[PDB]
Amino acid sequence: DRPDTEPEP
Amino acid sequence: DRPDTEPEP
Amino acid sequence: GAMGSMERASLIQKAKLAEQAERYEDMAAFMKGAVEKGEELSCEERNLLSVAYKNVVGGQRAAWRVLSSIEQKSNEEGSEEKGPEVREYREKVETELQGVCDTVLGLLDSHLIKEAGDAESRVFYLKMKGDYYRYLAEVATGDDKKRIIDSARSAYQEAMDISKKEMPPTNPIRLGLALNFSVFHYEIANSPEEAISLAKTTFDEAMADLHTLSEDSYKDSTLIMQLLRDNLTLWT
Amino acid sequence: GAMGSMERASLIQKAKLAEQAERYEDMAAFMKGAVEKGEELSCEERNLLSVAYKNVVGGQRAAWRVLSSIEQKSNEEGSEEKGPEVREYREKVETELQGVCDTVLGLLDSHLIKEAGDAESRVFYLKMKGDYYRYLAEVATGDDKKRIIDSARSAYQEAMDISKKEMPPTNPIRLGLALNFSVFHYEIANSPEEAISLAKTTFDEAMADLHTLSEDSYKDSTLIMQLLRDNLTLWT
Ligand SMILES: [Mg+2]
Ligand SMILES: [Mg+2]
Ligand SMILES: [Mg+2]
Ligand SMILES: [Mg+2]
Ligand SMILES: [Mg+2]
Ligand SMILES: [Mg+2]
Ligand SMILES: [Mg+2]
Ligand SMILES: [Mg+2]
Repeated sequence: DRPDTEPEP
Repeated sequence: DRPDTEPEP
Repeated sequence: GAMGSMERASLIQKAKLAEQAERYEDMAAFMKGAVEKGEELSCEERNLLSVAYKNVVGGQRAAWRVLSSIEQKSNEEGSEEKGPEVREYREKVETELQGVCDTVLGLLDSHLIKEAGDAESRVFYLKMKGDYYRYLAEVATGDDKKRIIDSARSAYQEAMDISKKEMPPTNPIRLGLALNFSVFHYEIANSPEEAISLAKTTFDEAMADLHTLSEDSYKDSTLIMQLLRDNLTLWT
Repeated sequence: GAMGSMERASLIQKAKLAEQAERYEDMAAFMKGAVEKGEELSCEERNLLSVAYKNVVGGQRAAWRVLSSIEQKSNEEGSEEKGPEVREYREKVETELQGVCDTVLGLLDSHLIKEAGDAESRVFYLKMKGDYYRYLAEVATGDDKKRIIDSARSAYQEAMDISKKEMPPTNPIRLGLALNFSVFHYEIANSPEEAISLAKTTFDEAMADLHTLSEDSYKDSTLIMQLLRDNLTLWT
C-alpha cells in the first residue's frame, strides 16, 4: 500500500 | 436531521 | 458543444470511466454530449445520466447549506459585522447550482420527455424533472418560488399517475418516485401529513407484492422500502 | 486575473469559507488571487494556500491512478481491444494535473521564494516546490523525467540544509519536509535504503528534543512522528 505524506495542518 | 431521497442505483 | 466531435459510444464509455475515477463533472459533460446526439437513451444510459448530475448537484447543495448557515448566524443579534463576503460567496454557489438544474431541465425539455413513450422511460424523466425543480425550490426566495414549487408538484404528479396505471407497486422506479415526492411534501410544500400518508401507503402496497418477485428483484425493492421506513421513523 | 478586482482581505476570507464548504477548486483560485497581490504571506495564509492545492491535486492523482490501472490491464495478454478511449481520458486527466502543478510552481517562482528570507517561510516554499515536482514525476515518462526528478531532489535538499541549520528537530515544518523527502527517495528515486535511513534519523532526533516542548507543541510534533513510524513499519 501507499506510504503517508504530510497531511493537512 | 435530513430525510433520505433516492440513492444511486 | 465541446462533445460534438466525439462518437456516441465513446462518450458512454468515458462516462463509465469517469464514474470509476469519481470525476462526476466529467461524467455529466460526457452524458450531456451523448443526449445531444439526439437518439433515445437505454435504461443503463438513463441511470448514468442521473448518477452524474446527482453527484454534481449534491456537492453544490451541501456547500450551499454550509454557507447559508454561516450567513444566517451572521444576521443574529450580537454578531459582529463582517461585510458582504459571506452573501457574495453564497450567491456564487447558488448561481452555479441553478445553472446545473437549468441544464438538466433543458435536456429533459429538448427532447428527452417528448420522445419517451414507454412507462419506464417516461416516469424516469418526469421524476427527474420534479427532482431538479425541487432543488431549485430549496434556494428560491423571490416572486417565482410558488411557480417553481408548482412545476415540481406537476411533474411528480404526472409521473405518479403513469406509474400507478402501468407499473407494479414494487418497481424500483415507482418506489424511488414515491420516496422523493413524499420528501417534497414534507420539506418543500409544508405538508407533513401528506408526506407520511404517501410513504405509509407506498410501503404497505409494496409489502403485499413482494411474493411475486425473484430473489434479486426482492433485494432491489426492499432496499428502497427501508428508506421509506427510515423517513417514517424520523417523522413520527 | 479574474480575482484582480477583489480585495486581498476578501480573498482570504472567502478561501476560509470555501474550506468549510469543501469547495477546494474555489479555495485555490481565491488563494492564487491573494498571492498575485504581490505581498508576502503570513504563516496562516501559507497554510491556506497549501491546503487548497493539496486537495485539488489529490483528487487528480487519485483519478489518474484509477485510469492508469485500467489502461495497464487493457494492455495485458488476452485483453479485448477497446479502442483509444482509455488512453485519451487518462491523458486528459494527466494534462489537467500537470497544469495545476505548473500553476503552483509558477507562483513559487514569481515571486514567493525570492522574497522569503525567514527560515520558516523559505523552507515551507522550497518543500512545496519539491512536492509539486514530485507529483509531475509520478506521471512523467519522456525525455524530461530525469530533469523533473532532479528538480524535486534539488528543492528538497536546499530546504533540508536550511532546516537543519535554523530549526529544532521537532519543528513540524522540518518533520513534514523529512517525511515527504523520504517518500521521494522510496517511490521516485528507487532509493529505499536512503528513505529508511532518513525516516529513522529524523524520528530519533525528534524524540530526544520532545522534553523541551509545551503540551500543545508536543501534540503537534508527535502526530508527524507517527507517520514516520507508520512508513518505517510498511518498509521493514
Ligand atoms: Mg457516429
Ligand atoms: Mg464570490
Ligand atoms: Mg420513443
Ligand atoms: Mg398564492
Ligand atoms: Mg486593496
Ligand atoms: Mg477525453
Ligand atoms: Mg521578505
Ligand atoms: Mg542519465
